[PDB]
Amino acid sequence: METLKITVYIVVTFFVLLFVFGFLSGDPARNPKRKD
Amino acid sequence: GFAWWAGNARLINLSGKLLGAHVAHAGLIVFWAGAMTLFELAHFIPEKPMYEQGLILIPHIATLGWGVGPGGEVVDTFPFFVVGVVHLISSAVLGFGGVYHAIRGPETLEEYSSFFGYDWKDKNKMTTILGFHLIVLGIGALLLVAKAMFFGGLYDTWAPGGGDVRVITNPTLDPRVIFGYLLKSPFGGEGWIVSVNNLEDVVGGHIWIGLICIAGGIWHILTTPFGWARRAFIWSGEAYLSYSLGALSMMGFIATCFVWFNNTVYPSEFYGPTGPEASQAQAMTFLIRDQKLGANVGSAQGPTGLGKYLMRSPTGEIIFGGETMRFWDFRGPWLEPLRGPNGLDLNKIKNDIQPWQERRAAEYMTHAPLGSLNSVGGVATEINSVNFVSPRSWLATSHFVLAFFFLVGHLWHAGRARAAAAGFEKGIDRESEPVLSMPSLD
Amino acid sequence: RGWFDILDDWLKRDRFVFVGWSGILLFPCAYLALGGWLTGTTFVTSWYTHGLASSYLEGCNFLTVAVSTPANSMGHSLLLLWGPEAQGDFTRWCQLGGLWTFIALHGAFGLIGFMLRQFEIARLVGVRPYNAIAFSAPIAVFVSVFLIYPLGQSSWFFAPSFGVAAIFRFLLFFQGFHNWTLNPFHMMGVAGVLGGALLCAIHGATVENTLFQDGEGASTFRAFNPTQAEETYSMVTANRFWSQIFGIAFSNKRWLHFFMLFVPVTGLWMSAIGVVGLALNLRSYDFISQEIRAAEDPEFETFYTKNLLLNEGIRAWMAPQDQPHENFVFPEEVLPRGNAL
Amino acid sequence: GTTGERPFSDIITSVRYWVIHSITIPALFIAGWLFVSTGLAYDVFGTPRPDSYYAQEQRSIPLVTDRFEAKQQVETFLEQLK
Amino acid sequence: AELTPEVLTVPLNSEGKTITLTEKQYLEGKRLFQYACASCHVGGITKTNPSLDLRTETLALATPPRDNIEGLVDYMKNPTTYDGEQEIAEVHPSLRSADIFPKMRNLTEKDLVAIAGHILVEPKILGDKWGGGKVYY
Amino acid sequence: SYPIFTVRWVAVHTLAVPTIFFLGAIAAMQFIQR
Amino acid sequence: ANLWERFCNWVTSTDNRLYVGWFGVIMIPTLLAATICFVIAFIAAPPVDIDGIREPVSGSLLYGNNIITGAVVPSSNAIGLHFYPIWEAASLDEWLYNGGPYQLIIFHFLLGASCYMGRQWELSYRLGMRPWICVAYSAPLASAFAVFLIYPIGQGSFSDGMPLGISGTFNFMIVFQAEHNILMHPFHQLGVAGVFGGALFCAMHGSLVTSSLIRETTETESANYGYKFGQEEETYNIVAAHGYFGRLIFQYASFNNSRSLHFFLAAWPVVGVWFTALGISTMAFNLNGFNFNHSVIDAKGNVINTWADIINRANLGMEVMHERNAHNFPLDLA
Ligand code: CLA
Ligand code: CLA
Ligand code: CLA
Ligand code: CLA
Ligand code: CLA
Ligand code: HEC
Ligand SMILES: CC1=C(/C=C/C(C)=C/C=C/C(C)=C/C=C/C=C(C)/C=C/C=C(C)/C=C/C2=C(C)CCCC2(C)C)C(C)(C)CCC1
Ligand SMILES: CC1=C(/C=C/C(C)=C/C=C/C(C)=C/C=C/C=C(C)/C=C/C=C(C)/C=C/C2=C(C)CCCC2(C)C)C(C)(C)CCC1
Ligand SMILES: CC1=C(/C=C/C(C)=C/C=C/C(C)=C/C=C/C=C(C)/C=C/C=C(C)/C=C/C2=C(C)CCCC2(C)C)C(C)(C)CCC1
Ligand SMILES: CCCCCCCCCCCCCCCCCC(=O)O
Ligand SMILES: [Cl-]
Repeated sequence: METLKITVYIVVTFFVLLFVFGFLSGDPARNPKRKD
Repeated sequence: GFAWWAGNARLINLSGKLLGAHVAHAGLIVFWAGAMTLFELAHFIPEKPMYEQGLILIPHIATLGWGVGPGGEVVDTFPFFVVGVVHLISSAVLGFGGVYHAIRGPETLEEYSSFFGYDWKDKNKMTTILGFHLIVLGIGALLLVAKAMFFGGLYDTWAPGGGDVRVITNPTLDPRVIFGYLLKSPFGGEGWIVSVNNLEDVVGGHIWIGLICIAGGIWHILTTPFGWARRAFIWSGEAYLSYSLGALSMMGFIATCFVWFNNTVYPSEFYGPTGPEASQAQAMTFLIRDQKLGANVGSAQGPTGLGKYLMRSPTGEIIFGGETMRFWDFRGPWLEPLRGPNGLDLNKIKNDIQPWQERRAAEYMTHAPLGSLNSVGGVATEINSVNFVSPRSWLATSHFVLAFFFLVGHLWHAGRARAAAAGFEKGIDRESEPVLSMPSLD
Repeated sequence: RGWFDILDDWLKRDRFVFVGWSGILLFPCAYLALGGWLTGTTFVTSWYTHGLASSYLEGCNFLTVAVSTPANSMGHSLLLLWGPEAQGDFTRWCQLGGLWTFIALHGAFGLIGFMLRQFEIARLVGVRPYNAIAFSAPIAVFVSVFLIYPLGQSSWFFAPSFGVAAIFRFLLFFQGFHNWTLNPFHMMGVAGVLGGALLCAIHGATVENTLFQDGEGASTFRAFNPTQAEETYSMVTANRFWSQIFGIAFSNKRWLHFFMLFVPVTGLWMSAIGVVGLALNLRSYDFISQEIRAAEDPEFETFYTKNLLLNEGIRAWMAPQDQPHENFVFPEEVLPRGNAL
Repeated sequence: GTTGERPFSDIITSVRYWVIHSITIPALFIAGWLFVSTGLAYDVFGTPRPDSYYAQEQRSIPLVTDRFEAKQQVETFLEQLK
Repeated sequence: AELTPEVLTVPLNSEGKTITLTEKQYLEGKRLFQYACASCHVGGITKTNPSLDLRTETLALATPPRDNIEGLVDYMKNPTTYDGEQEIAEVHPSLRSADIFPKMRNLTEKDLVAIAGHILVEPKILGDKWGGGKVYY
Repeated sequence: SYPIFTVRWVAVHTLAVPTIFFLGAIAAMQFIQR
Repeated sequence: ANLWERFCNWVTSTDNRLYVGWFGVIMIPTLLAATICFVIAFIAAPPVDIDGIREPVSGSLLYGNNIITGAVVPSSNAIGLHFYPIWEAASLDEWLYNGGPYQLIIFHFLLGASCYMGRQWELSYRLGMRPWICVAYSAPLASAFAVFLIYPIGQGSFSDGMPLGISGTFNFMIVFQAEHNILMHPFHQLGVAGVFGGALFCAMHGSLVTSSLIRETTETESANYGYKFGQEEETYNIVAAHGYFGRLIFQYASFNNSRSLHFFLAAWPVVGVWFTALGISTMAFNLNGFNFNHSVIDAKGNVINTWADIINRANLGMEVMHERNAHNFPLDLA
């Protein structure tokens, strides 16, 4: 069960970091009109 | 180019009139706080529990240690009057400045003075205004600490002998404790910051927060946002509003759970018992009645095979049986004397229940936070007779509704701020429709 | 010009409230149905038919007033004012439940009048008659619930009474006695109603968030002109959005708006059929396989068996007061009850 | 755009309109008031007054139980209160 | 039907003397019963001990009999268990325990008679509903 | 000129006249005591 | 050319058949977890002790349910609001008995649906659209939070959240009415007006546009072929639609502005469903529907029943029978 707990913690951390860093990667600029 | 129904958007770039709107609105808030307190006092009867009387502001004052003595008995109503008068008087000053700045004062402030004027897109000026308000907030948190430590203390429902006003001499400073709350699970038996159950932690948390806010205020006066923050945010008044709406929404949902579960900074003496509390108190009440009649409550097997009065929680603690099995995380000053290391202690139950505990359980069971919209107390099938809706239900429901609508407002304004910043909030340019210049999906 | 044609001319004049030939049926019947309800909910009791107060005069509020059904003893009497029950006495007619049949029957002919008006105006203006066709759904619901349903039962007593709480009681009756939530025809009605509200919301939002910038204002309503030929929003961008969000999207505006007609109208028609079955107590009450197992296996429990216990509670606890003509006397000891409650 | 009747906003801001209706509206209100305060509403519709639902030592409902004698049953019940 | 003096006539004591309340007393009694008692005794039951109700026949079998004004007024001063063997002022509102039940502090002797009269009149009006519980709602 | 009495005038008063009457009757009811 | 920026460009690409986006990075795994667990539990989960009284309720098909009766059963009342992930059970057998899957499914689902809403904002921004479709979806989303999260929080137990099943849903509705008199609560009445009105206006709008399609086809072909995707001209005559609807009622009760019309279509059901979601969310804290029980009494004090007292009799029958083995004490305080 502890192996399972660790795996999920790692998987969740990974996706959440993708989310946080993705939106920090200049998201306002990713539109089709004004990019600033 | 806004219509009348969006008319306050016409103020976005009129710093002077917008200041008046804010200050006049602030007057409305302080006016309600004063008028409502005086209304509550005019109706207050000292012989009735606060929570039979529809009071929500007097409980907040009492909780700060004003007007009450042991057990929560009201001893002096004058502090309540004072609080209401001073707020009411103060609202005329705010109303005066508000209507002056909204109607007569400079429409824009940028010309009258570079200090008070601002451009939404001026990241330095915006973080400086933020810094000032953070310092103000930090001072406000330290006022609570001042009250608790130097000016009479706070009401402590956990005080020995029924609850009392108590000066806090050793506030909790250990950051493992203070920030440990911020890391507890929000689920049952843990309760995130809602589980704070003693005034030492309450006051120490406000020392920390006061210092944190002052330090961060100084930080933001002195800095400009770093590039990574510049590129992550929208910098516009509507964007800033949307950020604050999200924060207020979050705070309102938290406040909702605080008043529903916490009986420390919302003492049940004033607010009535929590839902869990009342449910536990019912089981206590019938345990008491039945034991007095001769029942052996520890060995009484109920219809399901589980104990009728007592059973184990999933981790083994001895807890009240029946449906209140769900509420065994409840902790309250009338009940903890019966708790041993393994949970409820059968020998204390048999030997040490006191009349005041019997009274309090009976009182709380019959003042559970259930009632109709027209203030008929009890379950939905009850007949008319008792005029009662718990202050906890009033405060929980109202703040859930407000928090929900502010999240909607966050989404509304955050989406609009993004679209306006990129230039397509009024619709798609017929001659430059983005999708018409994209490849088809299939 | 013959007299008939001159009356046609007058009936069909463009005025603030169009009249038409349909108006001769619609306007008296609608006003009488509406006036009967207001009259009865303000002044008339249900004491002699139901043992209930039901008017403002008696102390009821907007939620509890009703024009209640006639007594079960009236059967399916038309309860005409001049009929054999009231014998022309207006007061007794009120006390016997005559306003119920008055409202229901005038209401029915008013509904016919209204659908005829939809036909009449559509023919005069030159449009297709789909709004009339759509309105068949409200008609089917009205006749099936207010007329067919009580006609299969013992009397008008068991029709819905015209009131907010009285309809609430009707809902609960249908749960406890008919297990109406388990009925696939009601389920199809639920899907068409909830599906319609979804379509309404999602179509309006889509249009409002795919608008073309046709003016400089921040209030986008001003940049529409009822005679412009151009579409005011982008079907193309709408289709791309929904295709990428949900997988599929509309591409055909005609199909889209026909579908919007189809979904709620069909759902209502389906629920009406189920109510026709309940007129005969032809319920979807049970699953036989479940009952056989549960009778034999006392450890077998499902949400289906749990809900039948609730129905059983509803029936025994509401019947004596809800059906006073039956003179049900249930001693305390026969009421089904769980532990403690 | 218009069918020739007089615009409502023109009517209800007019002096003559309010000369008439400052009488007719309160008059109708008072008529309806009196319809109740005199007790006439009770008698017209047959609605029990607060003292007329039950006889003094009675907790039985006067429920109509015949179709063709219903008129007489109601009358029988009312005389049990005189 | 109406609130006649016959219905407002209740036993004053165990010796058969009676007293006729006014409508004023009865309504006062009702209001005060709601103020001080209904939270536990709504409808003539007892939420914290349902085995004991406010039905007249139950009160008649209490020791001291409580189916009369005197017995009820005394009960409000000095409550006992149903067999009279133990005084229960510390867990039941009474004038003796107005320190711990503050709603009893501002009750006058006349208020006590009114409450007692309401308790005795209401079963005459409501029948089995008084004390019978949800079965009769 | 504008006509005074129209079909519209009738439809309006068919509803407004009894509405005010009923409103007065329902007002009086708030003072009925049992 | 940098790996992270190419990943960022694929995540936010408007060229993917289904848009992913940053909200999608959370939505996809959480919806797949909820969906896969749901399908497996619905088919094969063993019986669950929903009310914590060692009285397991069979919810899955292989244990004797059909599609109508089957459910994923809520987690045990013994757990209450405690977090019960798999790794907290001594075994999967234990986790299944106590209703673990319910928790996994609803938490993953609520997270995924939240991200679905954000994803709707996100693609609207990438496409240069206006942003508020996601605000329309907040009405159904709020309603799911109410029955899966807020109501359990207020009552203290996920065992009183809505079951994931057709008959389980009806059970939840009936119990709710007995304990909260939801029918007599104005926010639910507004929900009905939002949903009945939404269905009404759906049919109205569909029938008025359908009534005024411009003749572009013959009697032998579907009229739908008279519209071609992306054509610039409107396909119906809104002035004729208004000319019909304004006469059906009167002129000023009919829209001639298509923008106001479609805004109204959006706003009526969204706002109604917000209220009904707030209804459930505030009855979660036991601020219940109006109680007019015995509100009408006669000169002597006899109760004169109204239709509200009849509702009450029905509510009582629901109250006294529900969870018939679970109460030992006389008030069902949660
Ligand atoms: C807290 C609520 C609030 C506040 C504080 C404001 C404030 C403001 N509004 Mg907004 N507004 C609001 C609600 C509010 N509004 C609502 C609910 C609507 C929808 C109807 C609008 C619609 C709206 C529109 C359409 C417009 C504004 C505008 C304005 C600004 C100029 C108004 C002006 O000159 O009026 C002049 C009005 C008067 C001279 C009449 C008297 C007003 C006074 C202040 C009443 C004060 C009474 C009080 C008892 C005095 C106490 C005095 C004592 C303290 C000494 C002002 C800052 C305008 C704007 O942005 O200008 C560019 C504008 O065009 N508002
Ligand atoms: C945050 C709110 C706020 C802000 C940002 C401003 C900002 C401004 N005001 Mg406005 N004003 C406000 C509130 C506000 N005012 C209020 C509440 C009132 C009513 C009393 C007024 C009445 C007012 C008038 C009559 C005038 C201005 C003017 C001005 C300008 C110059 C101010 C100056 O030189 O003072 C410099 C600094 C001081 C004088 C020091 C004052 C120190 C304060 C009073 C102490 C802090 C108070 C504390 C928080 C309250 C304690 C709580 C208590 C209830 C127990 C500036 C744009 C002037 C203007 O625009 O001219 C065109 C002008 O003529 N203001
Ligand atoms: C009203 C309060 C407030 C506001 C609106 C801001 C706003 C800002 N701050 Mg300041 N700040 C404040 C208070 C505040 N600050 C205080 C009190 C301090 C002292 C500690 C600071 C210290 C501070 C520093 C040191 C820095 C900022 C920076 C910034 C900017 C970027 C913030 C950002 O990206 O956040 C978004 C947040 C993140 C990207 C990280 C998230 C981390 C949290 C803890 C995760 C938790 C999420 C979870 C779901 C919620 C539960 C809470 C959990 C801990 C229990 C922005 C202008 C930055 C800047 O540009 O400075 C010039 C910067 O480097 N702030
Ligand atoms: C701090 C809070 C805050 C602030 C400062 C603003 C500020 C603004 N909003 Mg945002 N808004 C908020 C919260 C806030 N909003 C919330 C919580 C929501 C979600 C409900 C919204 C939803 C929203 C929309 C949908 C829109 C705005 C718009 C606007 C702009 C013009 C608004 C205006 O003139 O209103 C004028 C005020 C009125 C027309 C009055 C509305 C009356 C309300 C709906 C009824 C209140 C009754 C209350 C419940 C009690 C009744 C009880 C009983 C009597 C029955 C302005 C920039 C507009 C915009 O985008 O401009 C940029 C716009 O279209 N707002
Ligand atoms: C469109 C108009 C309309 C329609 C369709 C109805 C329909 C109805 N009404 Mg309503 N009614 C209306 C207008 C209408 N009413 C108006 C304007 C009023 C106000 C006065 C009323 C007041 C009213 C009351 C008070 C009652 C009804 C009732 C009824 C029902 C029975 C009608 C019946 O038996 O007719 C029978 C009559 C006909 C069908 C007429 C046929 C014409 C014949 C063929 C010609 C006769 C030839 C002649 C006698 C020979 C002349 C020879 C000469 C030399 C002697 C039915 C639902 C009853 C009801 O609702 O029951 C619950 C009831 O009690 N109506
Ligand atoms: C709960 C906090 C109560 C309140 C408030 C009031 N009463 Fe009570 N009452 C309560 C209990 C638990 C009991 C049983 C006591 C016992 O152990 O025997 C009672 C009993 C009574 C009785 C006697 C009933 C009988 O003998 O059949 C009476 C007459 C009575 N209580 C009256 C009463 C009055 C007048 C109250 C308002 C002043 C009142 N009670 C409040 C619980 C509670
Ligand atoms: C701008 C604007 C607006 C707003 C406004 C506002 C919001 C205002 C405010 C204002 C205010 C906010 C005000 C206040 C005032 C107050 C006052 C003026 C007070 C007074 C007081 C007194 C006088 C007192 C007395 C007393 C005492 C002392 C004691 C006790 C008793 C008594 C209570 C008697 C509006 C929207 C409308 C419109 C547009 C514009
Ligand atoms: C007083 C008190 C206390 C204390 C407290 C404290 C100490 C607290 C703290 C708190 C805190 C410390 C908090 C924090 C918060 C945070 C948050 C809330 C954040 C958020 C974030 C965000 C929102 C982000 C977003 C984003 C992303 C993610 C990406 C990019 C973009 C953006 C930026 C948008 C206690 C309990 C002891 C007790 C009692 C009292
Ligand atoms: C039956 C009958 C008849 C007829 C009758 C009639 C036709 C009547 C009518 C009546 C009417 C016609 C009535 C009316 C009434 C009305 C009312 C009563 C109203 C009310 C209203 C209100 C209350 C409202 C309110 C409000 C609200 C709530 C919100 C918004 C605003 C308002 C203000 C709207 C006859 C004779 C043939 C004979 C036989 C029988
Ligand atoms: C189709 C249009 C029908 C119009 C119906 C209008 C009805 C008005 C009739 C009112 C008259 C009632 C007189 C009662 C006399 C009865 C005598 C008897 O029953 O023997
Ligand atoms: Cl229980």
